[PDB]
Parts: sequence; C-alpha cells; structure tokens
Amino acid sequence: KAIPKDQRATTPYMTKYERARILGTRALQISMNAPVFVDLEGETDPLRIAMKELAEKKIPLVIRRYLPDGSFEDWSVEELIVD
Amino acid sequence: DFSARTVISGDPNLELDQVGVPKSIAKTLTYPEVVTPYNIDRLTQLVRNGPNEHPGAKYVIRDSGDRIDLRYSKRAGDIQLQYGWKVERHIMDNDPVLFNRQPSLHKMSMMAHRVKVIPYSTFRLNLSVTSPYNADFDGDEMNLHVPQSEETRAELSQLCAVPLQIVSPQSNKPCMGIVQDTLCGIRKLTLRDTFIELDQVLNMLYWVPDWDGVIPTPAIIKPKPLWSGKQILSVAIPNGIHLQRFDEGTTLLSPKDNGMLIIDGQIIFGVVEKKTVGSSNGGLIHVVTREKGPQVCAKLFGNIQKVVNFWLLHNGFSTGIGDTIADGPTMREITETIAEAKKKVLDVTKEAQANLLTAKHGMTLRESFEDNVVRFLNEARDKAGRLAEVNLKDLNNVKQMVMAGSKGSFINIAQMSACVGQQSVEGKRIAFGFVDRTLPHFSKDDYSPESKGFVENSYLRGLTPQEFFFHAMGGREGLIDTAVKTAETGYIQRRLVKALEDIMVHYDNTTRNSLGNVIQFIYGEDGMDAAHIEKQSLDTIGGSDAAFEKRYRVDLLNTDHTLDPSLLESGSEILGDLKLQVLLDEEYKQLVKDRKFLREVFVDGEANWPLPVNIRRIIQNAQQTFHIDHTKPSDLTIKDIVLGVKDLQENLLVLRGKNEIIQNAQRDAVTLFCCLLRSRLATRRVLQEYRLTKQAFDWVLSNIEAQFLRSVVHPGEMVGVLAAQSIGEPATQMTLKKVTSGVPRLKEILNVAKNMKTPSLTVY
Amino acid sequence: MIVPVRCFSCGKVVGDKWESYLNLLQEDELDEGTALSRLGLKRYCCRRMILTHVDLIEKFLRYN
Amino acid sequence: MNAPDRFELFLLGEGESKLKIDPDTKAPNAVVITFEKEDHTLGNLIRAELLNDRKVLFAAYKVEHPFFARFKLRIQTTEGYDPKDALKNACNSIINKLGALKTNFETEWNLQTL
Amino acid sequence: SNTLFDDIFQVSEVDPGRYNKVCRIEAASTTQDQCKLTLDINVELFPVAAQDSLTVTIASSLTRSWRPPQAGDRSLADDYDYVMYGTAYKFEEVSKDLIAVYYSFGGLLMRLEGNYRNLNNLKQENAYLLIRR
Amino acid sequence: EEGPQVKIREASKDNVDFILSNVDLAMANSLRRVMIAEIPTLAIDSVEVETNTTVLADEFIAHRLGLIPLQSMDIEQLEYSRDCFCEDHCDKCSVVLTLQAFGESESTTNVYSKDLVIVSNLMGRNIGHPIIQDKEGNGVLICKLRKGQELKLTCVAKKGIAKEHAKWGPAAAIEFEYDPWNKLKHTDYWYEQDSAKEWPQSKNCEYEDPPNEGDPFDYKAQADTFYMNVESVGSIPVDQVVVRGIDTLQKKVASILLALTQM
Amino acid sequence: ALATGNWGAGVSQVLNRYTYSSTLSHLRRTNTPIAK
Amino acid sequence: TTKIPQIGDKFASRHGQKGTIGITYRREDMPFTAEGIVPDLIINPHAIPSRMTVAHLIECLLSKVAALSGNEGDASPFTDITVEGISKLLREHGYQSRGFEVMYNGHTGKKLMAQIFFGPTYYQRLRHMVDDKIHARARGPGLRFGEMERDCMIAHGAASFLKERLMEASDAFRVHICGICGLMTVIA
Amino acid sequence: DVDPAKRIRVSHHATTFTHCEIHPSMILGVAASIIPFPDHNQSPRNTYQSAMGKQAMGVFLTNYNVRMDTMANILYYPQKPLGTTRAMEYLKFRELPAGQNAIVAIACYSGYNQEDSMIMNQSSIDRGLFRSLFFRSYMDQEKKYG
Amino acid sequence: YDRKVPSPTGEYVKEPEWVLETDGVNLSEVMTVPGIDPTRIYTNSFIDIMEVLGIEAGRAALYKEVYNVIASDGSYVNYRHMALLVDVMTTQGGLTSVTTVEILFEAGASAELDDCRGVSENVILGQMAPIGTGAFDVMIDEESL
Ligand SMILES: [Mn+2]
Ligand SMILES: [Mn+2]
Ligand SMILES: [Zn+2]
Ligand SMILES: [Zn+2]
Repeated sequence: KAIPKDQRATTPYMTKYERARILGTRALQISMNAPVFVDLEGETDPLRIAMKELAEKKIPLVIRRYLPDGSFEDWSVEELIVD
Repeated sequence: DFSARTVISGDPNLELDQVGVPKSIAKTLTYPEVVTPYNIDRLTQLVRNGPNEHPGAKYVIRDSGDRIDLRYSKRAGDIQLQYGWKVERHIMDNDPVLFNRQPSLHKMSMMAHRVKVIPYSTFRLNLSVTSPYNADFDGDEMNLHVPQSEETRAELSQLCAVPLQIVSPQSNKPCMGIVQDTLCGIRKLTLRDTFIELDQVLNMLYWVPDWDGVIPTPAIIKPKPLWSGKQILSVAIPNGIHLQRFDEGTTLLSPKDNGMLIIDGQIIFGVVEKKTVGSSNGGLIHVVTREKGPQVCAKLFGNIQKVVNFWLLHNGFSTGIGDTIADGPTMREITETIAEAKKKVLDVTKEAQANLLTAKHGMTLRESFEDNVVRFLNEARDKAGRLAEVNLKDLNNVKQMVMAGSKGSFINIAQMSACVGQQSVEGKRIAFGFVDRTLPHFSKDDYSPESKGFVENSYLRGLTPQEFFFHAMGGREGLIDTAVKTAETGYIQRRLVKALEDIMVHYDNTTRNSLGNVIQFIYGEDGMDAAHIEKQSLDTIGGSDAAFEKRYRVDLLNTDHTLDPSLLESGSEILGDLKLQVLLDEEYKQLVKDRKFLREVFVDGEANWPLPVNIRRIIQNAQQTFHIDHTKPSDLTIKDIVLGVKDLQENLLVLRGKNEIIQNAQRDAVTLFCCLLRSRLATRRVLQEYRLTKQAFDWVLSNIEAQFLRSVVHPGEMVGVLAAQSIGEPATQMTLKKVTSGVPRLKEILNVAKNMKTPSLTVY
Repeated sequence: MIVPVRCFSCGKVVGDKWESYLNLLQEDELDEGTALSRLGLKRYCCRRMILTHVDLIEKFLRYN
Repeated sequence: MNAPDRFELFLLGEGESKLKIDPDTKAPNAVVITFEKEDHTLGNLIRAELLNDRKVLFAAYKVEHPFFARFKLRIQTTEGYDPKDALKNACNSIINKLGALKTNFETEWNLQTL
Repeated sequence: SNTLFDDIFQVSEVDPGRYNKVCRIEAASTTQDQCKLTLDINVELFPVAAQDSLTVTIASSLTRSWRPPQAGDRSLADDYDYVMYGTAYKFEEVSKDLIAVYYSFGGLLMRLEGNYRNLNNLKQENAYLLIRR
Repeated sequence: EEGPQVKIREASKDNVDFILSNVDLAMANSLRRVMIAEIPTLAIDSVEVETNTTVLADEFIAHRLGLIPLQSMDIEQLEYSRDCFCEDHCDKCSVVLTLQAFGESESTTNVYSKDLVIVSNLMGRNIGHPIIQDKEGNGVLICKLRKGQELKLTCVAKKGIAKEHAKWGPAAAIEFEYDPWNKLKHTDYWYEQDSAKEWPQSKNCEYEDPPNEGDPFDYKAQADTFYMNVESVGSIPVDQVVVRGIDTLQKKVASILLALTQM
Repeated sequence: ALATGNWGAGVSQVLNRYTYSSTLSHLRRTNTPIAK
Repeated sequence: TTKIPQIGDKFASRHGQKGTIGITYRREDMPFTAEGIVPDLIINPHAIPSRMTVAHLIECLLSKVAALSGNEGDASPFTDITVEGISKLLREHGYQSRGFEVMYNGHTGKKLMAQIFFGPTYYQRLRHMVDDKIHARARGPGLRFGEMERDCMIAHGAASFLKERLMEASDAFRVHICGICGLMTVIA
Repeated sequence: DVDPAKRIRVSHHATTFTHCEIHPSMILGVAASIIPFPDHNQSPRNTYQSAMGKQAMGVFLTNYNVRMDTMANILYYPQKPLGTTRAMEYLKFRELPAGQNAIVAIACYSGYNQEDSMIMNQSSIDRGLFRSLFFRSYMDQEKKYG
Repeated sequence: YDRKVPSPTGEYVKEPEWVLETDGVNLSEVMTVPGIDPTRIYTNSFIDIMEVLGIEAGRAALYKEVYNVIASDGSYVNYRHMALLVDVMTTQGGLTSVTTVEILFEAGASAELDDCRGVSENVILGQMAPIGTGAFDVMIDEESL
C-alpha cells in the first residue's frame, strides 16, 4: 500500500544487497543476449558489462523496498546513490 | 552437487583471494554458459577440446533442451554452436567459487575465491586466509562449491568474496593478518641493522607486482649504496597511508625502534611485527582497508608476502635444541629460585604442623595451606622463567618468534628452559589416590612439592618418573575437558543460531523478528555496521579540570586566553571581539556538558570506545594531503569552525523521518559520535594543534560526513545470525577462576537456570 | 627389504656395499662405524643408509 | 594422477617458445623476457652478468611459482642501448668465461696423477 | 639547487645498544652552547669513537630512479666519507625558543636541536646528510 | 689462460676436489647446479617382465634396475629416444639389457648387476655396461633367490637427465664453500658464549689468511674463490662431470642466442 | 558371539594389522563401559 | 599399487606432530651443507615452541651422533643421557655441537645468514592420502551443505544462492489460485 | 657436586623400602614405548603420538605376501631408528620397523612448509624415500538360497 | 578493590574500597541491610536481579554476565552481538531461554499464519527468501528515457 515519492524516508544510498541483485539480474539478461545500453569499450563479461551499466546509470530498474507493515517505497536505480 | 572436496595446502604464490584447484577437479565441475556473440568463439574452442583436455566442456545443450554429451557423441568434433545454446564448460581461472572449512561456525568460514587451475592434487590457499577458516595443512580438507547462474555468481563476488571480509563485524577489526613466516621475517627484515645490497634490492623490487619502475634512493650512498629493510618493505605499502603508534616509551626518536610511524607510505620508524601487520585493531591492514579499499588491501597481503618471503628465503631462519639452553649461571639462579620456594613451603608446613597457621574466614586450614603452597610454587615457576627469558639472546630463535609474534609465549620458554611447574587436577594439587599418598614410592602424609605434583625440572632437562606420571595426570584432564568443550560449544552455537536466525535489519532501521516484532528500535543502539566501527578516544572524558580548560577554552576578551594571532590571520582583529566570544562560550558550554555526560555514561573514566569514523586519521591525512605548515597562521575564521561543525552534525544521518519522534531518535543515535566530534574539532584544537587551513578543514568535514554515512548498517542484513556466530565462534576457542566460568557458565546463562552453581552477592 | 641401491639423499651408490659391511663386521671384527668408514661412507646421510637397513628379504626367503 | 609429466620441466609444449619479449610499460628502455623451461641455473646467471655491464640500469629475475619452469627477467638500459643487445652482450660473456674455464680445467687435470 | 647546514661536532657518546652494525652518536657543536645532534650511524661502513669529531652538512641535492656510480667516476656533489639520504618528519619541536628538526634515513634517525636556520631546513624530504673524518 | 681459474687439489677416479678462483658465485653455483641436474646419462628406464617368482615385486625390482648405473662415456652419440625417428626404440636411441636368474643352488642365490647382459648392437660407443667398483666385481645387488625361484626380464636403457628423474644423475654429493673465514659477513653465527670456540674451522681455512682483529670491515669485497669437490657415481668419470657440466651450461646459453636470432 | 561382539558390546573386534606394534597394542587393550 | 610420495601425503615424527607434503624440490634447489649434504625434508620452526616438543630436538642431536658414530643412540626415558653429553660427542666429531650447520641456498649458492638445525629424525609415513580423500560429485545421469553452511550464507545475505542450492531440479509446476480462499480450486 | 645438566632428583628420606622398581620405563605401554625421550615431551603429545603410530606403514608381518587381507601397506625400505628405547627390544621394532631416518632440516625456506606442512626432497623420493606397497583384496561368494 | 573515581581536581584516581562477596544470594534482603550501598549491590544471579529490580535491570545484568564470560577467555566481540541476544531474551518481559504431521494438524486447528519469510518455507515454495538480497523487489522501470 505505496508511499509517495516525496515524503520517502528510507536511505537514498544503494545497499550492498540491492547492488548485488541488480548486477546479477542484469548480468543474467546480458548473458541471454539482451540488448545493452552502454558502450562496450571492449568488455565481453556480463557482470562487467552490468557494472558498467550501473556506473553510467543506465540500468532502468526500480527497487521496491517493503517496510515491515506492508507499505513500500519505490526508488529507481537511476536515483540511488552508489557508494 | 557441483562441489568437490580435498586436502589443502598453503602457497605463498597465490593471492589472498584465489584458490588453487587442481586440474582434475576443474575438469569435473562445470558452469553452464549461454552462447552469445561475446563468447561463441571461446566456447567453440572449449567444446573442441572436450571433457578431457582442460579448458574444456562436457555437454552442449541446445534450443530444445537436448543434451549433447561430449564424450560420447559421434558429433562431438563438428558442433556448430548457436546463440542461446548452452555450454557446460569446465571452471576456469577467475570464476568465482565458494570455499568453506567445516565446521562453519561463522561466515568467514564460507568465502568466495577466484579459481586458479593448477597441477597437482590439493586445493591451495594463501596463508593469510587460514585463520578465518581455522584450517592448517596437516590433513585438513575444504569443500569448494561452483555457482550455477549469473545471479549467484554475482552474489558471491559482490558480497562473499574474501577481500570483502578483511574486516569483520565480529570484533570490528580484521580477521586476516600476516602470519607465520612472513611475520618472522618481516620483523627481521625491518630491524635497524638490516641492509640490503643492490643486487637483492632490485630483485625484491621486481618481485612486487606493481612497482612503478622507480628504484628508490638508498639510505646509504656514501661508502656503498645500501638500502634499509624498512625501505624496501615500504615498497609494498601504498601511497597515502599513515599510521603511528607509541609503545611503552617510544618517542619520535625511538631509541629502541619501537612503535611505528609511517607517512605517505613509507616506514619512518619502528620494527614491523604482529602489532603492525597482524590482524590488529587499527593496524596496517585495518588502515589500508579503509583508506584504500578491499581490493588494494588484499593485494597488499600478497605484495608483502612476496617481498618478505623472498627475503627470508635468502636469509634463512631455523630453531634448534640450542635455543632452549639457558646460561650456567642462569641455571643456578633458576635452581636456587626453586630451592627457595621449596623452603617457604617447608616452613608453612611446619607452621601448620604445629597448629599455628591461621585460616581466614570461611576458608579451612588446609585450604589455607594449599592456597599458599600453590602460590609459592607458582611464583617460582614464573620467576624461574623470567629468569630464562632474560637470559636469552636476541638471536635466540625462540625469542625471535615470540618477538615477532608469530609463535609462542613466555610459558613456553619457561617450561622448556627453566621449569614446568605444579601440575593439577581439578584445581588442585595431585591428590592421594592411594591412602594418604599419591604414589607408593612416597611415604604417608607427605604434602610437599614433589609428592604432590610440582615438576621442578624443565623439558630439556627431563622429567622424573613421578613427575612424569603427575604431568600425565594433568594432561589427561585436558584431553577430556577438551573434548567436553568442543562438545558443549558445538551445541550452544547451533542453539544460538536457531534462536536468532530470523532477525534482520529493515529499511526503517529497526531490527525485527519474522513476526515483525521489534527487538531493537535501532540496530545496535546506533545504527551502525560493526565493520565500520573503530576504537577511538573521547577527549573531553579524561584529564583534570584545568587541563580540559586549557585545551578547549578560547576567551577572546582576555589577552592571556585568546588565540595568539600566529594561529590565525584574523587573530589581531578578533581580540576583544564580543560577538565571537558569544559563540565561543557556546562552544565551551557544550564541551563542558559533554564531559559531564560522558562521565555519567562511562562511570569509570574509560576513554576509548569503538565509534564509526576514525577522525584522527582523516585529520592526518588532511595534514599530508594539503602539505600543511605548522609556521603559518591559518585562514580559518571562528565562525568557519564553529558554524561548520555545527552544520556537519546536522547531516550524520541514520534516520530520516519527518516527524519529531524519529528526529529525537536520530539525535539520540548520534549523540556519542557527536561528542567525539566536537571534541575533536573544537576551535583551539583545529588551530593550535591541527593547524588546519580552510580548505583542508572543509575537506575534513565533508569526509567525515561521507564516511559516517557509509558506516550505517544496510537494510537487509541478517544480524541475528551474525550475532549468534559472533558470540559462538569465539566460545569455541575457549579450549581452557573460583566462580564458574567460561563454557559452563555460559551454558548456565543461556539456559536460564534456576540453580546455578556458584551464586554470589557483591556488596559494597 | 634389501639394501637400497643409493643414499636417498646424495645418490651415492650403496647397494654394492652390503655383503662387504657385513663381512667387515663378523669376519674382521670391526665396530659398525669403523666398518662404515671403511667402505668410504663418510657422509652421515650414506652412513644412515647401511647402518639402519634391515634385510628383511632374508626372512622372506624362508618361505616356500 | 594430477602430476604434469617430468619432461615438462625442460621440453616445450606445442606452440610455446624459448623466449617471449615484451616492452615494459612502467619505465623506459625496458623489457621483460620470459624464459620457458628454464630456472634458476640460468636465470640467476644471465641476470648477474647483466649487472657487470655499466649501461645496465636494472636487472632482475624471478620464478613466479615453483610449479612451473619458467622465469621472467626484466632489463632496463641506457638510452640508446637495446636491451636485448644487452643480453646478447651478456649471454656472450658467459659463454666466453666458461670457454675459458673448461680449458683451464681440462689442463689442470692432466697435470694430474690418480 | 643549494646546501643548508653544516658545522663541526664533538662526539659525546656512542651506544650500539643491541644492534651490531649500527650505533647512536650523541655529538655536540664546537661553537654554540645551543645546537646538538643525535644520530644513527652505520659504524661498519663508517666507524666512529668517543670524543672523535665531525664535519656534518645537510644538503639537498647533488624523484627519478637511481642509477649506479658512473654519473660517479668524476660527478660527486660529495667530497665526503659518508653520506645518507633521508626524509624529515620533523616534529619542529619548536621547543623553549630553539628548533629541532627530525629526519629518517631508512630508519636510521636524526635530530638537530637549535635556532639560527628556521628560514633554512626544509619542511621536506629530499634531505641528504654528509660526513667527513 | 685469463678468466676463471682452476686449481685441483686432489683427484682420484671418483672425486676431484678443486678451487675456482676469479669467477662470480653465480656461475659457480650454476655449474654446481648443472652438475647435479642436467648432464645426460644412460639408465634403465623400461623393464618387461617375463618371469619373477622372486620375493620382491616387479616394480620394486624395476625401480632398482633404473638405479644401477650404467656406462655413459659415449652418451653424446646416442640420440634421446624422443628425438629418434624410430618407432619406439632401437640402436640409435637405446641399449637393451637382459637378466635371467634362477636359483640353482640350495643356498641363496644373489643377483647382481654384473649378471646383466647387453643384447643390442652398441656400434663400439662405450655405453651400457654395468659399472663395477667392488673388489669382487659384483656391482650392485639387485635381488636374492631362494632354491626354485626365477626372474627373467628385459630392460631398455635410455639417455635422460636427473631433472627428469635422479637415476640419471652422474654426480653424487658436491661439496661447495666459500669464505671460510667469515669475512664477507655473509652469515651470522649463532653461539652461546663464543662464536669462534663454538663453530668448527673449516679445512678450507688454511688456504686463506685469517682476518686481523683491527681490520675494519671490508665493504667492497666480493665472492671470488670457491672450494669445490665433485664426486662421481660412476657412469661418467669425473673430470668429465665437470667438463660436461661446463659444457652443458654453455649450451643452454647458446640456445638462448639462437633464439634471439630467430626473432 | 565372536563374530559379533555380542556379550555386555564391542567385545570382539578385527585385529589390527597396520603395523607390528599396532597389533601388539590391540591385543593389550582394555575397555571400560559407561564417577571419574 | 605402489605409492610414491606426493603433495598431499601425510608424515609424522614420533612427537605427536604430523604434516602433509606442500611441495617437492629436487636436490639442486634445496639448501645444502658445505659437505654437500641436503635435506630429505624440511620442517618449519614455527612448529616447535609451542608444542614444547624438545624430544624431537633431542632426538635429532642424538641421531646425528649415532650416525656419524655408528652406535645406536639410547633415547629411552629415565636415564642419564643429556643433551650436554650428546653435544659433546657431536663436537668430537666435528660439527657445532647444538646441531646447527651453515648451509647455502640453492638457487643462488650464497650462504644463509642463519644457520640451521639439521640432522636425521625418524619420520613415519602415515596412511590415508590425498588420492583416497578427493572426490568430486557434480552429476551427468564430509562434502555438503548443511545447517551450518546455510547459516553462513544467510549471514552473508546471499539469497539467491540459497535458493539455487537448496531447490529441487522437481520442475516448477504452475497453478491457478483463488485470491479470496487461497486454494488451488481454480478452473482454468 | 652433581652434573648441572642432569635433572634434579630428590633423594631417599627412606629406611623402610620393601621393594624396588625394576625399571620406571616399564609404566608405559606398547605405543609410548617407541617414543624417544618422552620424558622430554609435554604430556598430551606423547598421547597423540600413541595414536599416530598406529597409522604408520611398515611391515606388519614377514608373511604378507602370502596372506590375503583387505588392505595392506608395506614400506619399500623400512629402516631402524637411529634412536631407539630399550623397550623396543622386546617389541621388535627394530626388526619390523615402520619408519625411515630422514635427513631433516628445520628451516624457513620458500614458504611452502607453513602451518604444519613439509617440503620433501623429490630427488630423494626418486630414489626410494617413503615409497610403499599398497594391496587391496576384493572377495566374492557364489549363488546362495535361490 | 580499586575504583577509579574522579578527584577533586578532575582527573580520575584510584580509591580502594572493601567489598564484601558472598556465597549465596538473598538480594531482597541483603539490599536492605544498614550500612551498604543499595544502589550498587550486585549479583551474578541475573534471575534475581530481574525479580527485584525488573526486566530492564535484568537485561543489563544478563549482558554483563555474557560479556564476563566472553572476556574471561580474554576475547572481545562487539556490543552489537551480545546486546542482540540479550534483547531477544528479555523482549517478552521476562528471561526466556535460547536453548511433522502432528504439527500441521495443530496449525490447522489453530489457524496458524506462516509469514513466509524463512528460507525453508521459501524453498518449499520455490522462492527466494526475503532476506539480504531478497528483502526488496526489483521491477522494470517503465518511467525512464
Ligand atoms: Mn589440522
Ligand atoms: Mn595442525
Ligand atoms: Zn649420502
Ligand atoms: Zn631410435
């Protein structure tokens, strides 16, 4: 039952967990010949490529965070800070 | 399933994160890799070589889900692969795989390694991953697990990889350090007198794989070009890394070469031993991890071991029966040391024998007598062994190991060279198992040293028969107790882990059970991750009231108590300024509060307490990075500091809720970190001690802020298991006063037992 | 089971020295070290070789 | 077994060469050559002669794992002076001094009874 | 391009404590009640005895590889016996209203108490040190 | 004949002690190494067993076979089997030996290596023969038989290098020393009370002048003179272990030049 | 009962023959089923 | 079968410390004595002082003298044998008497700064070896992932691996489900 | 005037003995009777040796070749120990030993003997050191109760 | 015993105090005895602490008992392990210790609601567990350029 883009209260930084799952999801798709969005300045390895994607912020996915009461917030990869 | 197990061996020539996999194993385990235009040429070549040549492949699977078997398959040599078919290839260099030594009692017993395919049959490992896995090379075997899809490979490398586990949450320090040889030797190499010649030098230098090619300039040029050991290790320590430490009267001229001082990646002073390079709270590997990141840290272990171990391979080290022999004269002193104790005993003997000794208060007479003779005897043992210690020389190899930290301790000197000492069974001297005597070789009623298990001899010397048997008695009791520890500890650990398993951190920062209940309204009372926490000293805590007012008080209205104008450009102009002085008084009031607060929180006065963000070290680096001159006033203003640190506080966020409740939480969570903070960037300090410029200062702050943010715990983390492993794993190395202690106790706590074994009131 | 052919450590042949070693002690009455040195086994590695062999074949030959 | 046959220690696999020569990026006038089915016998020998040569700036070698017979030697020289030339100049010396020595030997040996 | 302290000293003492090739001179200046030297020396390559004496110059050249002798066959910015090369870590002990600057040669340490050359001793590393007998 | 100089001091069929003088340790050591590891030599390295009712096992026997040293003075003239265009082996890459033994006597019958017969053409290159150095001319004791026991075999020898398996190595121990006084301070001697009471003087010290207590340490010296002693097992005579050893390095080195020429 | 160890049971076992002294050791063992 | 020693196999002295072989070196590459003697085994000193196994050390002195002298060396317990004695004997025989010797590094020949305790010691080959012990089961048609291993991976957070690993191959059947009664009652 | 290197023994304060031990080494059993100097070892270690010995390879009987057992290990070249105990006599250990005297160096050399591991001499191996024979016997029965 | 206490001029010093230590425990009653400081009395029986001074104070004792044990062996574990445990043991308000068809039947009759966040339950179902990398969902970002 969703939480509005303003008023979000959870971190703006990306978690280790999110990151690991993003990279992995995307690498799976890259592994299955899915189009890519970024210049392959040579890379052939799916994870690697994925990480290049995430660094150029070209991974169009969104993270849905559930809170413990059922409620959720949607944060886009584009937006999540990556440290 | 897709796993393997063999014997493990060490290898100084693999990195920290690799593991060597024999070829044969590598040809047995496979990963299914999808054909794509990135890899169709490689997969083709691997299909060609087949199941029995490594890099190869074992099956091909096509569109249809049909499985082509490379070994049988009349068409094994003529496959033309399509995009989107699958090749199950053997594993190959740099695939991630998970390696584990059982029993896996904390998570660093299952880490992820990069394969390296090698000949012969054992899995191989770097010596410095041994300790987390608690493994050695006399037999042990480990299990290796191949992940089967892309997502899982990612998981392994982006959260379980070894480099990511140098610093662990268990004890907020490193859990991997330099060990055994390379620790023997890095001390040796770093002594004052160790110099190396050009020939060796350059071979050392080329041994560190990412030496820039520059031969450094030698610290002796004159009669001869000779470089020191310190300098060449320094090659391996990367730029930008500062560390200092003072030992029991180190100074910046360390007569003794103690302590450590290292600035922009070069050793200035100190011998390198287990304090520095071991797995130590605030040593080099903890510094470099943080300052430069896990992968540089993990190379460091291997550059350091490459360098040092080369050196050691040509210097040599050994030990022999000679290193246990102490001086004749020492031995007679030892023998007297001993003799004395035996006379103390004798008098306490006669004394009790005449009924003149007193007990004190519910302690029996015989209890009193024993407690004394055992003091006496132990006291003897220890003197004698300090005797031996002293007497040995710095070239004594035993000594040399103790010194570097790599193996052994005092007790071992002692017993090997001077005296083994009193044996006991159940806390007590050997008892009278025949009637009124411990062996039939003694007469009845004999309470003396020998008759009740003091072994006077050392191992070099040899034990007598009687002593021999009472030391066996002893020994056995540990063999048993050991087993019973191991046992007990085992079941505790699984019980803790079942109990806690479901608690997790949630993206409100609360920690909860699978019900949603609240366990903690913020994890750890502070919202941190324990990896990111370090021992730091809270300054406002200690010290006399005079001294805390010298250090922190600024009074601009007073000529003796303002800020000398050399400190600061504005410094003329601020004398007597009233309105700065209002801020500054505000700042001091807050320092003063701070110290009260804290002395209520730590009633003892203990100043060093783990908190995230090692501000000293930021400041150190600021000082190096901005080349700061301690001979110029700074351009900081009062308000810059004062309002600057106020502002930073507002941004060290752990919780982010718009309401007041969450804001109060937020504030309380960051209280202690903020005490540390104000103390450390108070105005006089920042000028008079640290001499920051404006820019540096502005850099110190924004860093403090990034680091602080990066120490917050992440939603998703499974404490609970963590907590349980962390409590359990070190209760397993409890392999070992007159209150119940250690494992049984701890059973007694978790079990919530009604009828405890030693209950006690301490009454003040 | 039988003299080994060479010192494991140095390669010295040593498996042409067993009959003599034993002739040197039972025939000519020398003490085991004086006997070894006679056969030119002068490193402790080779000495260990002949001095600690045990000729088990001589038992194995008893069976039919 | 998993053991590589022992001939691998002196005898080159299909497609391998005695040397490979590659330019070092880190510094100028430098190269690193990797020598296959070779070990310290040579590798300390060439190296140490490279260091009697005054136009030698740097020379070093190492066997990176003991399991394989191969070594890597790194030469740096003065501007104008090819490294590989320095290694002929050096292998050449070697040859010459030994030349010499098998002679000085062969001689000392007839001057000889028993 | 320069030199920057240089004087003559009187050796009080020589401790080798515990090491065999290295020893610590305590030297005084002949001149100044004030400027001292405590300092670590390779006594194998350059021996040294009580009361001997010493012409000591820090200096700052004659950071690129190092290349052998050759430059070293005429080019010696040295007419000394003994030269080290170090780095200063200073603590400007700025003590009393005399200075100390600190210096480490591969871990052989030095320390100069004094004053007149505040506006003289590099803030910085590049620091050579040179001895004749 | 300027350069690395020699100076034998003793020589005997079986050892050769000498001094190299005016060389670097590296070449000195290298020559030690080659002598131990890469001088080709001949050795049984295949063994087919027709019969063995012996009390030992075949592989146990075979392995002993490969250890018996066999003549090797003409071994450059035997090609390495893997270089020969023969299918498997022949006379140009292989001496073939046989052994048959039967325990004829009541008492126990030894099998020695002299019992070995060569069975192939050698082209009058002095190779293959069991080397014998005992008074009785037995050479090595290979096996023993009881009345009724039998062993028959053939073997093949082949040229090889101890790198590949130590059987093929011609040298045995190689004494090597330098600097016997310790003047170079290359080693740091352990002791309890006194380093020179405690450590024994090397024979090699006589040949060299002690140092004088005043003498301040000599930084510039190097290692120039080495005390060696090569001992031969017998398949090659000694002077030869040397000469062939100097020779083999010089070959190695040259294959390096030859392959700069091919780049 | 000799084949099984069926008595008290572990009462009979196969004799060790790893090494000579292991055999002698086995014939000189003892066992105690079940306060210190 | 004959078993030749290899990386992996186990060995022990008789002082209650074992080891596997971690690598082999041929003799050229070992360190050596002026005499030319070289070790058959090289053990690490860090194995000594904690275990306080001085009998090892004493057995190796005593064993040197034995071999040099051709007498059996009496190592029984409870006699008058002493190291001082033994070291005497070995000095008569020309070595340093606590058993050190200079040795020279193999790869270079230079001497070793440190000298080295070197001597015979009786070592046993124990049963049970890398070949019997390696297995490797990954299908075509310990060594496990049990409670505790699961727990470490939940620790790390690795959910996807935990599902991969613990699944069935047991195919994902699909199913319609009422969203009021959650049952699989639904007619599709 | 006692030998400073002997151990200390604490005399007869005894005019009443009724007996005397035959020899104190006789407290030990078969296994620990093969450890040299156990009286110079910490106690548990002699308890581990006492097990490990049970796993070493030697010659378990002179009759191996004629028996046929499940497993067996014989070492090619057993040697007797340069350091023996007087009890071995009775245990025959010198006749049927289970070990070889190896040349051993105690040294840091290359980093591959760390953590209770060892470098062994390959050439030494070539020439025999620690080689052994391994025999397995498989059995099988015929038909039965069909 | 020694007690660090601050001194008149601000720094901490030692100041010995006698203490008594008992076998056996009667806290309710001893606490009341004239002349002792009731504010600092202690016992290693954390049950009695909870019974006399309450769930909090027992939680703080219990922590301190566990920390004793773990530092008595000389090792160190971060606050953030032992506090968790101890909270787990005291969040119902008392000290709770931490140490098939049949079961399903009872569920049935109880109407048990399984939250589905364990890893086994999830296995059963062919799913990732909502832990770690499973505690959030990933979806396709239809809102981007
Ligand atoms: Mn182990
Ligand atoms: Mn171990
Ligand atoms: Zn030998
Ligand atoms: Zn041919």
